[PDB]
Amino acid sequence: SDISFNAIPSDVRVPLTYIEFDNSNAVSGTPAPRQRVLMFGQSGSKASAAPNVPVRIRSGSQASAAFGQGSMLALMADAFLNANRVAELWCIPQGNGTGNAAVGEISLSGTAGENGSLVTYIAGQRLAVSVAAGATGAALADLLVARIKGQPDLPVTAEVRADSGDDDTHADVVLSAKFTGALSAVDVRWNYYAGETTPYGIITAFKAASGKNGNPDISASIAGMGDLQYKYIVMPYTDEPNLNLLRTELQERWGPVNQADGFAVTVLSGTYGDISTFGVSRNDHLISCMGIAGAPEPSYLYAATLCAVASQALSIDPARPLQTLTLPGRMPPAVGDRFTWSERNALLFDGISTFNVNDGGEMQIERMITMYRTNKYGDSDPSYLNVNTIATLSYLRYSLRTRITQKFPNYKLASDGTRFATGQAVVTPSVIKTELLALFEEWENAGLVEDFDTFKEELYVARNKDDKDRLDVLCGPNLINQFRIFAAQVQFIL
Amino acid sequence: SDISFNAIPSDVRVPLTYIEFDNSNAVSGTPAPRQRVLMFGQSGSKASAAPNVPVRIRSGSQASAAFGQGSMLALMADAFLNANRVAELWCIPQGNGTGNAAVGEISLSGTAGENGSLVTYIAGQRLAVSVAAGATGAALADLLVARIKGQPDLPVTAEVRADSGDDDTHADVVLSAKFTGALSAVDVRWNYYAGETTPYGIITAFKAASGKNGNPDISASIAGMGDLQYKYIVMPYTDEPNLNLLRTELQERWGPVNQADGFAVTVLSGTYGDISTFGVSRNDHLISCMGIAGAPEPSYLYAATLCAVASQALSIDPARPLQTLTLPGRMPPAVGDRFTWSERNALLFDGISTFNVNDGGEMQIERMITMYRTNKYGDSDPSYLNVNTIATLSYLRYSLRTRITQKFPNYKLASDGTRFATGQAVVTPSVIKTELLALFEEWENAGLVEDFDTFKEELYVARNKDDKDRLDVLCGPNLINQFRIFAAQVQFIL
Amino acid sequence: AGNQRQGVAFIRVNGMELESMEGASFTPSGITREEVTGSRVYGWKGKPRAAKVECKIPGGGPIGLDEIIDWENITVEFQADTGETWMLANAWQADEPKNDGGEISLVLMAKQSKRIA
Amino acid sequence: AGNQRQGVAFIRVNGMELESMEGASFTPSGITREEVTGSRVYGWKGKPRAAKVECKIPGGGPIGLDEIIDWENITVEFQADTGETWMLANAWQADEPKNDGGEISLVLMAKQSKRIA
Repeated sequence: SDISFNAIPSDVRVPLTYIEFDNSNAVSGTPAPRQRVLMFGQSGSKASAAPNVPVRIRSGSQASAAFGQGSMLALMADAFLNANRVAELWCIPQGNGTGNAAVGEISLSGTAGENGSLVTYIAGQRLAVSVAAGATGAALADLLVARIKGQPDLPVTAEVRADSGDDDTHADVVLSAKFTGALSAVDVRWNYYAGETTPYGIITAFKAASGKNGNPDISASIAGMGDLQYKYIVMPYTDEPNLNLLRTELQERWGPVNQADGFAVTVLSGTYGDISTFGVSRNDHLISCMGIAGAPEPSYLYAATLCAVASQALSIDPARPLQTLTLPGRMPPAVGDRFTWSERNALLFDGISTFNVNDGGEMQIERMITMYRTNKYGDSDPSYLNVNTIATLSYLRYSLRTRITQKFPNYKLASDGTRFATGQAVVTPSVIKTELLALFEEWENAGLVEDFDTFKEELYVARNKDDKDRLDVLCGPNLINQFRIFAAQVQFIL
Repeated sequence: SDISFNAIPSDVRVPLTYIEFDNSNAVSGTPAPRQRVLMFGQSGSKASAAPNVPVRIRSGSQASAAFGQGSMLALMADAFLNANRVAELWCIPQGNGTGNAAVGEISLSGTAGENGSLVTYIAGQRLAVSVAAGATGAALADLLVARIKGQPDLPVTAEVRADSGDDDTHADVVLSAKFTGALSAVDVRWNYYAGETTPYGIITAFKAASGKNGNPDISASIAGMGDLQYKYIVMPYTDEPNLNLLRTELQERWGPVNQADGFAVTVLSGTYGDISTFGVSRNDHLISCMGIAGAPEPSYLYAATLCAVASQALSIDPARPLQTLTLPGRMPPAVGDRFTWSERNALLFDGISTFNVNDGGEMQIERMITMYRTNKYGDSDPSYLNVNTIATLSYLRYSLRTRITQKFPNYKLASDGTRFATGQAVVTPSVIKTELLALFEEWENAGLVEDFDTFKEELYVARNKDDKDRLDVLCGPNLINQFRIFAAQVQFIL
Repeated sequence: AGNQRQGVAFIRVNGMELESMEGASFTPSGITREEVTGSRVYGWKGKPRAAKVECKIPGGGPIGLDEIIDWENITVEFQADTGETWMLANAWQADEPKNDGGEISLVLMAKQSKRIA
Repeated sequence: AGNQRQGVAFIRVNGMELESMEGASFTPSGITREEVTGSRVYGWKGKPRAAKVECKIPGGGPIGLDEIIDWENITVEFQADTGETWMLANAWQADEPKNDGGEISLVLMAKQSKRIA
């Protein structure tokens, strides 16, 4: 049942070969217990999926059918699947939130005095309409409305409107999103690539909406996730009420009780000051946020792509830094909207991750760090900073659990120095000491820990004097370092 | 029995050489399992073939004898055999339909004041009668009737009639087709080539019939086709009731169950608006129609020639575009009746194939596309557009079936990772993986698919958890592109 | 595996794993680089190469010698015990096959080999 | 048999089984495929081959050396102990026969061999 077959009966007895063609590019449903991820997103009207219920998504068409075309969750799932086809994908829809569906209007006026083309970028999607000599703004608005109606993946609906005693050329297009929320607003641009310009005599303007919307509640969704271990979580809603619940759940899972480690990846779009304020405000060691300003595409697409890339890279190796990995299909901001070196350094010091733009048009990860900045008493703390640290700690915990539950399924505990002799299946603290040393050797050979003598000297295994069935061990590993900064000085002689 | 011998006994024992002369040019009956085609057509009176029964046709004379001289099916078979002599030809006759046999009348009046010649083109056949000085219209009508009676290949019968109190010169010829149907009407012209003109003082006119006929039902014929794989089908009847049954049968054959792929080629004659409306109305991915206006010849001749050329070209190579192939013996329409560039582009955007006229008098294919235009939800879809796509998909399915049924006649299925060792004839999903990779290499070397790494990464072979005897594989090929548009910009310096 | 090295190799033709002896060779298809010197050392120069698989098969096995000497268009799979796999498509049996004391030598050759899996 | 492999081979000339030593060779008659490379690798090319049977016979046996050196049109049968049999018809004794310390080498050769039984 891994492959969903269409028009092929499950009860066929004629010995032959059955071949079918299907346009949709599905993904194999091979289980990946160590690469389970969860995504949060909104679903528009005409949806066939019950809210607050997780569903396994293995193709873009299935996500579009389940959550409606143009919805946030469908686009996020498509972006995730276009970059990661090995990890298990689970998507849970959300409600509708509060606010208004209006997002703004596009005003067109004037008359074209020369032949050309009008290119409009709505939500990062290129829309080109031919412009003829003598064409008026109203005709261009009608063509733009027709083009938008043709495109089914735009999370906006467009209607034409003309009124007032102004010239007949003026006619503005009203845009309305397919869902309500803080991310319903979109960005409109008329020139993104080189060699593109507005035809002469045509005046274009965009007026955003005045109201403010609110993200839907996630309490039911966070309660209905289940008991599985979702290693990575995608949260597009960057608001305090939702992030508090997410932090509470994650820190409850991060504890030694649940042992179901989880990480959350978010992307915040806004001005530099707002990003800095948000990064300073949040002080969690389980959430990583990447700041971007003037992004043509919506934030959740960037979040999905970044989470997919990071999940794949960390699953391949938990200690390799994320320094040069590229994000496929994500348009970088304009030249004047990119952060300078000082801004990126300040953002890194403020708990906000930063990206970079490749020599071409590719956008690449620069450094991924968590929101943890401040110690419990208020001092600075470099621990729990790099995502590699959390990934390595989770992998070490999982490996230790597996080794202990495999080598010693069910044993009997005895104190050190007792004479038990051959044959009996008892365990001594020295036995656990030796097994931990061997596991540490395996970890070091795998390329995760560096120093062995210090680890051996800091080990301590002992029994509990109250439980009599619990063994207490206190160990300290030396997580290996990463190659980040290469400082050089050149002394020319000329 | 491949060669039909006449007057030569099958039981001859004298050792010698037997040589016979026969005027008819028969075609070798060499089996062509991969080039079986079927043709639909009407048969007139004096026919010796049972209706709704397919018969193998290998010569024009045999078709004329079986379906009667001048019938639609005989002319279509002759046109097909005059351009393709390698593919198996099967023709199934039809009934008589509803309507009237009258198709119109040719009115001749006036007297000739100078020596000349009168050339009349009926159903694309040139008919020339000498005109003497002082000749009247009645004599010319009698000569035209005699000439038409002389020609046996005209699908019309002509009778002379003179009445009324008008001058004795006036005399009109009544035409009646040899069969009833929507294609019984013919076209009459008096000047097609250059240097031809009506003699002075002679008035010629043509009045078409007023009634409308209906195409015969094909339910019995479509039910009696058989179980063979007819790769290409010729359907001249362009009406909704027949095309619905054809689409149902073709889409039942196109499915993974029957696996007997089939294609239908039609030609529609009419005005530009009618062709556009028909193309927009039909949304099937298994039928391709070519529009023509003001065609001197009947539509089914064009359909037969186009189907023959396309079948031969696609059988030689399923990926080579049909861009410059010429149609032998087909007269192009007049200069003022040919579609302009904008009309051809709109027809291509409306699912109607277009042709072109060579620098001489030759008519050539321009681009062949299917009727598929709209996605299931109503959006635009570029898939299933070019006929090359369908041909390549059919060839890939056939090749995969042949490879699987040849390399693995009858095997035993085992799960991956099991230890079966040498000697046993079991098959593992990895074995099918490797065989599919090798077949993909052969396909790529043959010039059908382009990208290998993506195909390998998207492959997935697994067993079924319910059937236990069925292996499920999900693969995606990257069909190679075709060279269609060559855009150039010249920057002269003078 | 973690420290596992290649000790044995398996060769499969059209799905049938061959009873191969010890010491099976494999030459990947690629470019052979030569050496260029004139008055000094200048660089290298390329030359095409063809994939080769060599092994030995005991006589009297399930696969007859007449079948072996008639392989013109076959699929050859070379897999190491650790997990490295190479696929040879449209391969053929080259050189002279001889049955020397129950030993049959195979020189299965192909024009291109790619590393699958 | 079920798991039996070839350990010994028997050679019979005109019905007389030869006292053959260990390590008897057999090269079937067929096509030898070569390798073709120009700017790339293109394919193979064929070349005819002749059947050969090689063995050693102790001196002083029932069959004299003068008989051995006079075989022009004989029938040679090569049979493995498992049951595989090849027949060589109109064969002849090739190369130089030598009696080296009681060892006589036979290079019985034929232009075509087919696998009977």
